[PDB]
Amino acid sequence: MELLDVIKRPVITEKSMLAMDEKKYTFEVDTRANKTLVKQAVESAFDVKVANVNILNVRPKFKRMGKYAGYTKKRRKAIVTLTEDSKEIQL
Amino acid sequence: MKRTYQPNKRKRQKVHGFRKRMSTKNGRRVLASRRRKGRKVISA
Amino acid sequence: AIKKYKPTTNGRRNMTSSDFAEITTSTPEKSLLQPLKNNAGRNNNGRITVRHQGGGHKRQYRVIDFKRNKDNVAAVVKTIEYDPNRSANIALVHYEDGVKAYILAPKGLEVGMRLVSGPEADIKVGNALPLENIPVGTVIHNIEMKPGKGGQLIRSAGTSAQVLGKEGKYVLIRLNSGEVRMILATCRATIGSVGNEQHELINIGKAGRSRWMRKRPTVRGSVMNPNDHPHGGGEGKTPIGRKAPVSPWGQPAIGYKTRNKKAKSDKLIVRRRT
RNA sequence: CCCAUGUCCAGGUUGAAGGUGCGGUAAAACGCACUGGAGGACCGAACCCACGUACGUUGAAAAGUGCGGGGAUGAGGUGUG
RNA sequence: GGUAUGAGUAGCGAAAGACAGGUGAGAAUCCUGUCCACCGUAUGACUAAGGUUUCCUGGGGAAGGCUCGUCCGCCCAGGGUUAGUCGGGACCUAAGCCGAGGCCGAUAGGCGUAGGCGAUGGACAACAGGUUGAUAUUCCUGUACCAGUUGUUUUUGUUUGAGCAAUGGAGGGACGCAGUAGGCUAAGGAAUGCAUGCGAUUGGAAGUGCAUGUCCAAGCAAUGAGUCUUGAGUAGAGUUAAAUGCUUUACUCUUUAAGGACAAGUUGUGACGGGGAGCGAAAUAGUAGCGAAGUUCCUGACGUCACACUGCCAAGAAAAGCUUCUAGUGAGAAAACAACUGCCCGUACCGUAAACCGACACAGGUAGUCGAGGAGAGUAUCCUAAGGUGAGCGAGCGAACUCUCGUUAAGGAACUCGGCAAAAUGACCCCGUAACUUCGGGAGAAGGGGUGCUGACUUCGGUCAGCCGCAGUGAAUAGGCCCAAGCGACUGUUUAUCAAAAACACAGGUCUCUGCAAAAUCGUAAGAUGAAGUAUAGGGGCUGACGCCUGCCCGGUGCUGGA
RNA sequence: GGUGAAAUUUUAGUACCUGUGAAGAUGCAGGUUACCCGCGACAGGACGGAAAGACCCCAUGGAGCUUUACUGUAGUUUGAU
Ligand SMILES: [K+]
Ligand SMILES: [K+]
Ligand SMILES: [K+]
Ligand SMILES: [K+]
Ligand SMILES: [K+]
Ligand SMILES: [K+]
Ligand SMILES: [K+]
Ligand SMILES: [K+]
Ligand SMILES: [K+]
Ligand SMILES: [K+]
Ligand SMILES: [K+]
Ligand SMILES: [K+]
Ligand SMILES: [K+]
Ligand SMILES: [K+]
Ligand SMILES: [K+]
Ligand SMILES: [K+]
Ligand SMILES: [K+]
Ligand SMILES: [K+]
Ligand SMILES: [K+]
Ligand SMILES: [K+]
Ligand SMILES: [K+]
Ligand SMILES: [K+]
Ligand SMILES: [K+]
Ligand SMILES: [K+]
Ligand SMILES: [K+]
Ligand SMILES: [K+]
Ligand SMILES: [K+]
Ligand SMILES: [K+]
Ligand SMILES: [K+]
Ligand SMILES: [K+]
Ligand SMILES: [K+]
Ligand SMILES: [K+]
Ligand SMILES: [K+]
Ligand SMILES: [K+]
Ligand SMILES: [K+]
Ligand SMILES: [K+]
Ligand SMILES: [K+]
Ligand SMILES: [K+]
Ligand SMILES: [Mg+2]
Ligand SMILES: [Mg+2]
Ligand SMILES: [Mg+2]
Ligand SMILES: [Mg+2]
Ligand SMILES: [Mg+2]
Ligand SMILES: [Mg+2]
Ligand SMILES: [Mg+2]
Ligand SMILES: [Mg+2]
Ligand SMILES: [Mg+2]
Ligand SMILES: [Mg+2]
Ligand SMILES: [Mg+2]
Ligand SMILES: [Mg+2]
Ligand SMILES: [Mg+2]
Ligand SMILES: [Mg+2]
Ligand SMILES: [Mg+2]
Ligand SMILES: [Mg+2]
Ligand SMILES: [Mg+2]
Ligand SMILES: [Mg+2]
Ligand SMILES: [Mg+2]
Ligand SMILES: [Mg+2]
Ligand SMILES: [Mg+2]
Ligand SMILES: [Mg+2]
Ligand SMILES: [Mg+2]
Ligand SMILES: [Mg+2]
Ligand SMILES: [Mg+2]
Ligand SMILES: [Mg+2]
Ligand SMILES: [Mg+2]
Ligand SMILES: [Mg+2]
Ligand SMILES: [Mg+2]
Ligand SMILES: [Mg+2]
Ligand SMILES: [Mg+2]
Ligand SMILES: [Mg+2]
Ligand SMILES: [Mg+2]
Ligand SMILES: [Mg+2]
Ligand SMILES: [Mg+2]
Ligand SMILES: [Mg+2]
Ligand SMILES: [Mg+2]
Ligand SMILES: [Mg+2]
Ligand SMILES: [Mg+2]
Ligand SMILES: [Mg+2]
Ligand SMILES: [Mg+2]
Ligand SMILES: [Mg+2]
Ligand SMILES: [Mg+2]
Ligand SMILES: [Mg+2]
Ligand SMILES: [Mg+2]
Ligand SMILES: [Mg+2]
Repeated sequence: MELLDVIKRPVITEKSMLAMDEKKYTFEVDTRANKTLVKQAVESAFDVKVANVNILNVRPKFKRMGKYAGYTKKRRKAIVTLTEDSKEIQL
Repeated sequence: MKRTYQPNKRKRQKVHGFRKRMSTKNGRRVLASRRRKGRKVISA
Repeated sequence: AIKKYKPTTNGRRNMTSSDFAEITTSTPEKSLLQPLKNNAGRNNNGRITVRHQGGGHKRQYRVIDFKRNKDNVAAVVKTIEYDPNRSANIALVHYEDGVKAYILAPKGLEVGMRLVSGPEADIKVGNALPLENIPVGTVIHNIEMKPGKGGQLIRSAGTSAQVLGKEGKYVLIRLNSGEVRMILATCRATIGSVGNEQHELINIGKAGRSRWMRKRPTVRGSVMNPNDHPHGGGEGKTPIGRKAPVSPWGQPAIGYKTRNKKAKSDKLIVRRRT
């Protein structure tokens, strides 16, 4: 897959916003991307230097509307920690 | 009082899973029957 | 020797066991050990084919040199060892060239004896020779039925056989059962009788000990139901109530011979017994 | 029922064989102490079982609970595959 | 399918709550507080499975909740699971499974070799604290370790070649049960050891008073209770080819040692750090923040050294990792330091359960770990600690009857099919203990005595003396006994869910088959079990410990032999 | 006060005695007794509820079992080829 397709979007939440204060950035990533790919994708997309990437899988969540019930899509969340002496991401 | 169903993820797949069904000719007959009937879930 | 346990318990009452005096070590030769799983009488279909087998203690197989075809060098007896897989004891022998083997321990074998095999070996206990080289009247064991195949007959504790004569390419042998037959003269045998003669005198003593030795209980046919056994059914205790007692599969159990009536070996069996 | 591989059995009790010493003897058998720690051994929780009885009997439960009961290092219990 | 009747009846599922204040349209039922009560070898703390969002936060009160509801494991809306080191994969094999060719077979297929798959086992590198509403050995802080990469410096090797190194030779990994000694350390207890805070009105106490707390990794360095082990050399044979490795045969010397291999733990450093009784802020909580002491003595682990030792018979995985050896491969290697690289999956939450299996927020069932104190042998028992809980209908009344429980005059089995049920016995110490016996037993037979408190005195178990009560294992929890007969020797096993027995099994006995491609059994067969066993073995029938015994009949029927 | 089933049920304004009757009637006959509606209790009756009697017999029903029932047959064995 292309590097520009690995990173889907940022994650903006109370937890991710807090983590930005520590210079780590949460993204939704392609479910098939390993944390090394994410590191490479982040660096090429933002010119930053990445110190560490932590990565989790998010299970699909049960939801219902009216008479219909199903599941939200599975997601893959990558927390990218930038090095010191490095540019930050500005989303 | 121990009841008959003692759930076990692995044993469910090993006994009833898709690959167990596919590995025998009569297992494939089951999958053919489930598909013919139109079951949303053909294997366990 | 056989030691008799005092009746400290009803289970211990009347029980006896060997004192294992002849056993010189309990450290088996690692190189010669192989794994055996307990089949518990079940075959490759997973069915019980032989009843009353299963459970009991775990065992490691000791590879026994039944062929005794290493003739170049002599082997010095190092130990007499317990073997869970057979009624006889086994002897660890070191060949002068460093090859290690187990043999069945003959009666009178002693640590330090130097054993030889081959046509020119002396007629001494523990030596293995082709039957053609063994004088008539000699007590032998571990008789191979086919040249190079390895000893098959006369291997259990205390057993022995005797050379009776030579006719043609065959040696006349009296087996332990009393049968007299011809064995191909190129077949080898070991001189002596098998040791641990006292094995037969052991009073097992309690049901649990038989379970240790991998024997599951026998149920008599008479106390089964008719769909389980020809002896099953009837009200109260019953007699056999048939022409003759039979096995679970209807085969007569008293006196009926089961040897194939067209056996090839019949030509080689001179006088039967058992 | 079996196979492979794990695992569990609070705490007490009794004191088999063997060994040692001193007696005994030609040597012994053998006697007495001590030591030794055997057992489908003993008492008893967990654990397993299910003997009596009451109760329950549109139940708390499609077989249980209460009070007692048996086994509890074994032919033992039990997990995983 | 709808709706009646029974009925406004049965039931509302094993238990403690009370009141104040609050919230709100509304509260026995939600929140807060206080006291009270319940579990505590647990009703606590973990974790595997299983579940699969039930976790957190903010709202909600239709339905679900056996009542209620402002509340909820429910509904709505948002959010939450972070690892080179944990568990799994990129490592290993067991049972078993699959199975190239192959063997077998109306078809279908069955079996099976090489080769694999497959843990419940083997192997394998980090820890303590902090942090969030919800994750943390995963984030952060500190300090590590394992594999590898690039570069710098330092040494030494360039084919009389260091080094690397087999899929090959080896070694190793590597294993049972029981029994106690011993060492260490959790842990526990005590103290007029230390630290901090207090002097308490209900009569008394400023001291021998009260309450509380009383120490910390991995790594690294050094040591270490101890544990196991003889160590050489000469000459030979071997190790499909080689070897300096390894196996081994002889022979010399050694062996209370020697050398070697292991080792719980300890001390120091990690740590000027972190925790820590308690004190305790603002701009509105007990939260920032700050922060004392860390001693002695007693007990002391089947937790660990360690299956180390001893004994036993029933005799107790494999493979890889690993370590060696050459064969081969080699031009470069290694050390130090610096910088840097390290993937996938799981990681929320419940988990003796209202979130698992039981149709239920069901008195059942659910592997493993930790599981404190007093008295105690104890994880029993009673009450408690840390911690958790008051259990999803209530308020009255205090009838019959039913259930569960307590006490009963005199009698004491008269009850009844039957002492069913209940009562009584019950712990520890001491005295004592029959027939019979297979000499072990029977026995805890039986039958008796003692048990509290306070001084004196002790050979440390008592003794003497005194004292109080109806009663001293003052509560709780720990045999009723004896005589005799039948049956079964015994411990065991069985009709899950009306039978636990005299039934089955059993050790022992006997008969018989079976000479090994054994008999026997599964299978059309191949292929298996029997057995990697071999007549002291294996199959089958019957009997059923042990003791004494087991008589007569072979005409019949079977079997065996004859022919 | 709250919540709220069930088995059963042809419609029921559903007494007693003696009698009658498919021979044991709340319901028929004759006589006797009895104001209307409940509540707490007890079980004699409603041949009470539950289960299309299991005993018994029957059906040219079924199934399991036995054998010197009949007819076959796997297996075993003997001969020919
Ligand atoms: K479906
Ligand atoms: K016995
Ligand atoms: K043996
Ligand atoms: K039997
Ligand atoms: K019978
Ligand atoms: K009961
Ligand atoms: K109804
Ligand atoms: K009604
Ligand atoms: K709410
Ligand atoms: K991992
Ligand atoms: K494992
Ligand atoms: K090397
Ligand atoms: K470590
Ligand atoms: K340290
Ligand atoms: K987690
Ligand atoms: K104590
Ligand atoms: K306790
Ligand atoms: K409530
Ligand atoms: K009342
Ligand atoms: K009553
Ligand atoms: K009476
Ligand atoms: K007695
Ligand atoms: K007294
Ligand atoms: K007792
Ligand atoms: K019996
Ligand atoms: K018996
Ligand atoms: K008898
Ligand atoms: K019983
Ligand atoms: K039985
Ligand atoms: K007998
Ligand atoms: K027999
Ligand atoms: K018989
Ligand atoms: K027998
Ligand atoms: K006869
Ligand atoms: K006859
Ligand atoms: K009628
Ligand atoms: K009635
Ligand atoms: K039937
Ligand atoms: Mg992860
Ligand atoms: Mg048998
Ligand atoms: Mg029977
Ligand atoms: Mg039959
Ligand atoms: Mg019969
Ligand atoms: Mg009879
Ligand atoms: Mg016992
Ligand atoms: Mg007991
Ligand atoms: Mg259990
Ligand atoms: Mg049972
Ligand atoms: Mg008993
Ligand atoms: Mg009523
Ligand atoms: Mg309740
Ligand atoms: Mg309590
Ligand atoms: Mg308890
Ligand atoms: Mg919640
Ligand atoms: Mg909420
Ligand atoms: Mg409600
Ligand atoms: Mg692992
Ligand atoms: Mg196969
Ligand atoms: Mg093929
Ligand atoms: Mg293989
Ligand atoms: Mg590890
Ligand atoms: Mg949490
Ligand atoms: Mg005062
Ligand atoms: Mg060679
Ligand atoms: Mg210890
Ligand atoms: Mg968690
Ligand atoms: Mg429950
Ligand atoms: Mg009385
Ligand atoms: Mg009285
Ligand atoms: Mg009477
Ligand atoms: Mg009477
Ligand atoms: Mg009674
Ligand atoms: Mg008491
Ligand atoms: Mg019995
Ligand atoms: Mg019993
Ligand atoms: Mg039953
Ligand atoms: Mg019963
Ligand atoms: Mg019998
Ligand atoms: Mg009439
Ligand atoms: Mg009438
Ligand atoms: Mg009328
Ligand atoms: Mg009329
Ligand atoms: Mg009726
Ligand atoms: Mg009928």
